[PDB]
Amino acid sequence: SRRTYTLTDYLKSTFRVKFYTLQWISDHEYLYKQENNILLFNAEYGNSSIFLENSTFDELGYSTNDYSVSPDRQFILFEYNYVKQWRHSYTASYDIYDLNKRQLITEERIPNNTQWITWSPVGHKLAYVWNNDIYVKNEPNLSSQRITWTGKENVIYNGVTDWVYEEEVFSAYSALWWSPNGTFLAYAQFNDTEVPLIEYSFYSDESLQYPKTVRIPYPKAGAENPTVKFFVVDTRTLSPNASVTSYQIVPPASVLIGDHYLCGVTWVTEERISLQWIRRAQNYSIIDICDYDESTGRWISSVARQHIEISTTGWVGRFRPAEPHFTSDGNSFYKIISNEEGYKHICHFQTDKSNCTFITKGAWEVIGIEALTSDYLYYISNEHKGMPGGRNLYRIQLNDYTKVTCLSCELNPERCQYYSASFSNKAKYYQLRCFGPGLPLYTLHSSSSDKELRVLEDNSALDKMLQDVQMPSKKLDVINLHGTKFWYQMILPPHFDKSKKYPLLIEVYAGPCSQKVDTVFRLSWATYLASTENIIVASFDGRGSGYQGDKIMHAINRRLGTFEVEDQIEATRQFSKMGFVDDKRIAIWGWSYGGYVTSMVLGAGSGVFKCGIAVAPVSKWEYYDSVYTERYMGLPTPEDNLDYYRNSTVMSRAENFKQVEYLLIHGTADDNVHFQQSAQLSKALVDAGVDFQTMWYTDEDHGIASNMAHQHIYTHMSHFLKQCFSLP
Amino acid sequence: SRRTYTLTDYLKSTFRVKFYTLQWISDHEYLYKQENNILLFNAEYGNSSIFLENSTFDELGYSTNDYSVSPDRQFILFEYNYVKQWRHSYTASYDIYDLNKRQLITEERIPNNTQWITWSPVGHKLAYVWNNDIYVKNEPNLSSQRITWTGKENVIYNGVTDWVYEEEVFSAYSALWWSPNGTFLAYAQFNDTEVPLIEYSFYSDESLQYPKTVRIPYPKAGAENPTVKFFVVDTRTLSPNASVTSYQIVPPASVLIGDHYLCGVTWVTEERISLQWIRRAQNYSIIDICDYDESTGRWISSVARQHIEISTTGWVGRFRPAEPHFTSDGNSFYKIISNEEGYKHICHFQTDKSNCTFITKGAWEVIGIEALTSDYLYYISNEHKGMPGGRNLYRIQLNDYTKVTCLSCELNPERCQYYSASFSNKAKYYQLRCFGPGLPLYTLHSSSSDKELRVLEDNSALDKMLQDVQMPSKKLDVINLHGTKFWYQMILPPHFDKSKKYPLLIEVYAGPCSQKVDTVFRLSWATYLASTENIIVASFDGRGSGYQGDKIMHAINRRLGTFEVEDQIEATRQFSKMGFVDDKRIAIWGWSYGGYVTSMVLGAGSGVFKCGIAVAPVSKWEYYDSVYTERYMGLPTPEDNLDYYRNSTVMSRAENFKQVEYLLIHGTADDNVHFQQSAQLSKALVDAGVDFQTMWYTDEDHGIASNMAHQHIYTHMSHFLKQCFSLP
Ligand SMILES: *[C@@H]1O[C@H](CO)[C@@H](O[C@@H]2O[C@H](CO)[C@@H](O[C@@H]3O[C@H](CO)[C@@H](O)[C@H](O)[C@@H]3O)[C@H](O)[C@H]2NC(C)=O)[C@H](O)[C@H]1NC(C)=O
Ligand SMILES: *[C@@H]1O[C@H](CO)[C@@H](O[C@@H]2O[C@H](CO)[C@@H](O)[C@H](O)[C@H]2NC(C)=O)[C@H](O)[C@H]1NC(C)=O
Ligand SMILES: *[C@@H]1O[C@H](CO)[C@@H](O[C@@H]2O[C@H](CO)[C@@H](O)[C@H](O)[C@H]2NC(C)=O)[C@H](O)[C@H]1NC(C)=O
Ligand SMILES: *[C@@H]1O[C@H](CO)[C@@H](O[C@@H]2O[C@H](CO)[C@@H](O)[C@H](O)[C@H]2NC(C)=O)[C@H](O)[C@H]1NC(C)=O
Ligand SMILES: *[B]([O])([O])[C]1[C][C][C]N1C(=O)[C]1[C][C][C][N]1
Ligand SMILES: *[B]([O])([O])[C]1[C][C][C]N1C(=O)[C]1[C][C][C][N]1
Ligand SMILES: *[C@@H]1O[C@H](CO)[C@@H](O)[C@H](O)[C@H]1NC(C)=O
Ligand SMILES: *[C@@H]1O[C@H](CO)[C@@H](O)[C@H](O)[C@H]1NC(C)=O
Ligand SMILES: *[C@@H]1O[C@H](CO)[C@@H](O)[C@H](O)[C@H]1NC(C)=O
Ligand SMILES: *[C@@H]1O[C@H](CO)[C@@H](O)[C@H](O)[C@H]1NC(C)=O
Ligand SMILES: *[C@@H]1O[C@H](CO)[C@@H](O)[C@H](O)[C@H]1NC(C)=O
Ligand SMILES: *[C@@H]1O[C@H](CO)[C@@H](O)[C@H](O)[C@H]1NC(C)=O
Ligand SMILES: *[C@@H]1O[C@H](CO)[C@@H](O)[C@H](O)[C@H]1NC(C)=O
Ligand SMILES: *[C@@H]1O[C@H](CO)[C@@H](O)[C@H](O)[C@H]1NC(C)=O
Repeated sequence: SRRTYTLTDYLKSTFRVKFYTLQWISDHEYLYKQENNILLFNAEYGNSSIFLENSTFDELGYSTNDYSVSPDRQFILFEYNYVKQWRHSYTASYDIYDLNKRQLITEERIPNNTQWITWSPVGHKLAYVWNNDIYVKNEPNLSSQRITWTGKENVIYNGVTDWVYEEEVFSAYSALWWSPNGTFLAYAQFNDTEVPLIEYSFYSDESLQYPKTVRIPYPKAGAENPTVKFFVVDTRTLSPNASVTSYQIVPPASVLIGDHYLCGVTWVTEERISLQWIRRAQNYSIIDICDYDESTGRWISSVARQHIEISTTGWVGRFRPAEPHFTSDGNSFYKIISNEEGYKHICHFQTDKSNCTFITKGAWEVIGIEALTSDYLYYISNEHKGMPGGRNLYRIQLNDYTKVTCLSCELNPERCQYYSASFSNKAKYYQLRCFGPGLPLYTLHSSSSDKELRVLEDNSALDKMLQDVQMPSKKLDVINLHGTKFWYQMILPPHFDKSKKYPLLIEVYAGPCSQKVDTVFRLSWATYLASTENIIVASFDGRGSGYQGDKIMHAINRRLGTFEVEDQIEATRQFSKMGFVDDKRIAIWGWSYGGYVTSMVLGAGSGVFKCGIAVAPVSKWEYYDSVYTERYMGLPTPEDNLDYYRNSTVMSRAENFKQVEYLLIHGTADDNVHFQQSAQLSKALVDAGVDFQTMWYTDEDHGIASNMAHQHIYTHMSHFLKQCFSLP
Repeated sequence: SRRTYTLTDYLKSTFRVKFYTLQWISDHEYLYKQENNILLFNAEYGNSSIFLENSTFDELGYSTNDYSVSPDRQFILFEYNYVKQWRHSYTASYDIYDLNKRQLITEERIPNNTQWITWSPVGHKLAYVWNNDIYVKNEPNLSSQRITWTGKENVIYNGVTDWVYEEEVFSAYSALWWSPNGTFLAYAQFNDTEVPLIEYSFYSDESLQYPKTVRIPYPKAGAENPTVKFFVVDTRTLSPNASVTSYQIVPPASVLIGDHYLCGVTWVTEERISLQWIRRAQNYSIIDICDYDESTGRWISSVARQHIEISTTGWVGRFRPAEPHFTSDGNSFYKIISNEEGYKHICHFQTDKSNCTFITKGAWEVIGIEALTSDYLYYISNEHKGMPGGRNLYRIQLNDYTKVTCLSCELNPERCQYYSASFSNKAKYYQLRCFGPGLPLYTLHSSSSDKELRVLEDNSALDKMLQDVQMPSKKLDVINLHGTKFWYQMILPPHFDKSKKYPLLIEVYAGPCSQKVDTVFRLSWATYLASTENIIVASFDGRGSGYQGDKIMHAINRRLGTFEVEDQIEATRQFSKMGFVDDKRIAIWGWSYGGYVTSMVLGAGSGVFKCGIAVAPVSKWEYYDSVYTERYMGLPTPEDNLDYYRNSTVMSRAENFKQVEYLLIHGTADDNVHFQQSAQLSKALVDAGVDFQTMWYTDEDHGIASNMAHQHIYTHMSHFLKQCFSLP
């Protein structure tokens, strides 16, 4: 026990944190890949059975990265040849295996380079996208029926999102929604025709004699956006000799006026579908409940069935309006919206009415709704011990909003304060995933009596390994800024000697609705800095952050680069007042927004920080995509918010950099925050005669996650830091 | 005390170095720009007379960047809105100014964005290229007649060269040649249709929302090269309602068998032109002398007026074959070719015979021919004192080659060992230009009396300021390697105490036919490193370098990255063994070819150098343009020399980089040595797990010459170099 958590321990993950992944296929049974073989687990008893032996897994092409079984358990889908694209997107090859015949389907296979594929809700239909067009396979071995013909690379998307909807509006590649019983298949169609193209070089493998130019339809603040169309297809008439039967649903008049987005799709019943649209502005979204008319095939909507959500201080929801949770009969629904006091809370809605009733209230927020039986409502919130960085499972009794109980609060009060859950089909069971403050813990529960049932994964192996290495200690706490109570966290080195003055590192994100202060357990770069380098690392959630109410979160509305930056400075000061902090050796580092924030801090000329590192940071908001940017800044026009766009650019503070040591990093293949941003920033600094450091990473993207790149960037930021702090 | 040459001194050019630029315009007169007036000096006596008062430039309203007066002296050409392109190309706006009526022509003006323009050799005709098409204009007040219609950006070039031709064949953008009396206008056409495109990003100004992508047809090793065609236009029939009368001259069959290049054009008489072509391989060139047949308009070529030049030991010429110099009647010409001992001397050719007579011989070389009257032939060679790093003007007698005078050797033996000259028309007078080792001295001479009419400029001023400053000393000497003596130079700090031990910095280029060791006076970065940082900065010309015969020059033929790199390490070793050298602190740096060698050396794992810096280096020969690369390496095919193409890349030595401190720099808008080269090297290094330093420069090209960039890079390099040498 005379060794520490080294840099290599971090980069090689020599300390394995185990998890437990399962899939609910019934209301009490779940699948679990063990020793390379799926097993069916019976939640009620704990007894399992082989659902698919390993061996049967014959490295088809490469490796079986993912599998999905049809709902009737007659077939299982195998995914191989996975080729990542953006953040959620990717292509792959797919095999379908017959669990009856126990053979592999060989006639009529799924196309190579498939973009998205999915079993229908019931039975074993399949819907999939390929070359931006949709295809429906009722039966596996049979042929597939093409549903669209407009698909075109980089221009028209049927069933899958383009770059901006994938990154900022759905957070997923898919834009396909089967009806509850497989009758209808809904999809979105995207048109990127007038969206400008972002282009950059991809050098590829050393042997390529000429670099390639990657081209992506990418709308930057204020530029032409992709347009959208929604379609509902009746798969009943899908026939090789038949036209396709589909109805196009348009947005209510209030959104249809100017530019807009489609932010959500939720089937209520085989004949009732809920669409949620939001305006480009984003301080006005609306739910439109549409019902099928059996006599015309049309899908009708109406005023009685529309619900408008707006914001006067900013944008709707956290990163999009929260999703509606309908009751089985679909006549009412539950959904999180801001308070009269700005706290996110569950309101109960009537499908054909306009008034709603909150069933939760308090100086805390509801993170999300987890399940909804005819009796209870299961959700997750940060109310416990009033700390916003905590997560717990609650169950509220629908006939008495007073009868609210906490299922995770007391299970392991010290080790578990941050949870997420996975409910079984009817909410008879759930798995409780504890991500911290102690080692992660996975357990299974019965909804009937709320009994421990059993433990799925306690990371007892990890714990064993750690008590033979000097780990850092992390403490959460509050500090006061301009009246408001704010949270912070410090990763303190081992053998904490208060008489000693320790160099301090601020690890910062600080983007709207962000939260860098929580109880999640993490084995990170800071672990190594605290443990081995004896550097205290801290984080602060100030104005603009989230899960604390709109007042705090909407604070930076239309003025990014201001309060959240200042607040980091103001808080580091207090941190420097303390005695174990060597106020003459403090740095600040951050990625993406945090790389932006960090850069603004250094150019602030507060003389508080000695140095900082910015990795793939936003430098000028007119360079970032438009869905995100415009949500917090409006349009860059002098008739709107041009002035605050122009003065929140890191380049505007170039001269102050003459006062600190700056390390600038970016991947030449960043498709998210373009390399342009840092190229433009370093050019402004050269032009201001400022000296600094840079580190470009050839062909790496926003995550600089290739193995060698990952190792190298961290190894590099550590040398820069030990030099900024003159450490051995 | 006393002042030392500071970094700022080097960066802001605080110490100016005057010169004397003149434009001969007759056998005894020349133009000079002084105080912004254009004086017309008379060589014979020295008396001058205003030609255009600086009163005119003030009235034009635009910043005159250059001018050109018509040979008949009736008009003057004003250049403005100069926009640099590649190394020699640029576009610009032009105004013609009628001297006589001291008015400015405004009718039938010259197009903005003109790409090249030139007065006829006699009279006041003009020819210029606009949008890759050629235009002739007989009168400044008249309309111009179009000559070509095929002109097309990035595809067809008429009158000017495409990218590779500019950079590697003509070291010029022009591709047109008037005849002596201006009867003909000969031009070359370039077809880049199949030449691949190098593409990269140009971020430009901070306000440009989307980066643009630059595209240039650039042939890389072995790719498809542009094709060429030559035409001679009989400008006598140019009328608005008449066709262009033109004949096309094709190369001799021995060159047409495969890919070739046109590498030279020389008018001999109004009815005789000399074309010089060379096979794509470049160890076979031929000169075709064509005479105009007055009865048909064709230009006839004959086997008797042809002359072949080959190289069995490598390529021909230095960077191309030497141009021929014809007698006034074209019955013979003189030219520089290699003698039997591998030494470049002047051979005298009879236009219609095949054997030639050398008129100079010895273990030194002729640099180039400067002039030729029926009696004498003036030239420059490094014969004097037997040092290839010096140059002198010599005169040899055509009816007796034993009679050769050195017109410059003895004018200032200690101040002047590096000359060049500019002769008046008919070689009657000539300006001599001394570049070192002393301060630059421009004098004027009579070719007959061999008397120095007067000093045009002696930098008497600079010499003053340079006494109140601690300038370093520059020593030149020799050392032996594998049996041959190779020159080297050192810039010793002031108060250089042979006793003490100083850090050594090797400064390298070491490209084929290169010369780093000479006697030219240079106020530089090294002058700062030696003067203020007391660092010795040495250079060495080993195998591969030139001006010392083909054996030394062709030693690296087809094996770039071998002998030259190996010799920069042997020399350093001998240097380390001189006692005033502190082997615990030796470094190496170079730009371009020198960044390559610098990288190859660092990667040799010879443990001699502590650290090194590479600026815009070639890293893999298959990435560099085809003309240059191939000339010394042949084709990258396994049949040809592909095996040496691979073991000579810099990424193949990546492991050895873990033993040294490295700094890789490249300008992202580099169109010569593409940024791809360092992106690939950096990637190979990230992949090897090698730690190193990187610095990109946004939108800077191969020179990284913009005002602020220039400063930033030398500042940045010094800081890095100083920590490596542990200097405070
Ligand atoms: C327009 O042309 C006239 C030429 O007649 C220019 O006048 C000359 O201006 C220069 C500029 O300094 C004077 O030279 C100076 O000489 C002294 C020597 O004592 C030296 O100390 C200075 O450093 C500088 O070199 C020169 O005497 C003067 N000559 C005349 C005839 O007045 C005038 O400057 C031009 N105007 C513009 C806008 O360039
Ligand atoms: C994608 O959107 C573009 C609009 O930018 C559509 O193109 C226009 O289509 C109309 C109707 O055919 C034409 O009259 C216009 O000339 C088109 N303008 C442009 C910019 O091309 C295009 O039809 C849409 N594609 C799909 C499949 O909806
Ligand atoms: C952009 O300009 C605005 C307008 O002045 C800045 O806002 C002011 O910031 C100072 C901070 O010293 C405050 O005292 C004022 O109350 C602010 N006024 C307004 C209009 O809110 C803003 O800070 C600038 N943004 C950046 C990135 O510096
Ligand atoms: C590339 O490979 C060639 C072939 O082996 C190298 O040439 C030999 O190099 C060794 C050691 O440097 C010498 O002792 C031999 O005499 C050389 N013989 C040959 C075949 O030329 C060459 O040095 C290598 N160069 C590079 C760039 O790696
Ligand atoms: B970074 O913070 O991840 C980057 C720049 C700021 C916004 N951003 C994004 O990637 C956003 C936030 C999450 C969806 N896109
Ligand atoms: B650099 O050394 O100037 C670069 C890489 C090697 C070739 N090169 C050039 O710029 C060439 C050499 C001469 C014509 N351009
Ligand atoms: C398959 O499962 C058995 C136990 O059920 C196990 O012993 C065997 O090693 C597994 N094969 C592999 C390596 O996946
Ligand atoms: C567990 O055993 C019960 C009978 O005791 C059976 O009904 C159930 O299907 C089993 N579950 C599995 C898949 O092991
Ligand atoms: C559909 O049309 C195709 C045309 O080739 C035909 O082969 C098929 O029999 C038709 N299906 C029916 C039975 O309607
Ligand atoms: C929504 O934003 C627009 C401009 O961004 C503004 O004109 C409008 O008043 C806003 N509406 C609300 C609810 O504040
Ligand atoms: C220079 O002097 C010569 C001879 O005296 C004379 O012919 C000529 O006109 C003069 N030129 C100038 C500069 O005016
Ligand atoms: C250029 O070359 C292409 C063939 O590569 C040819 O088709 C084209 O006509 C040429 N253009 C001219 C003007 O000769
Ligand atoms: C040239 O042709 C034009 C009409 O095309 C005519 O008006 C003009 O007179 C002609 N000029 C000459 C050169 O005779
Ligand atoms: C010129 O080079 C080629 C290969 O590139 C070679 O075969 C040929 O012999 C060379 N010329 C001579 C005369 O050496």
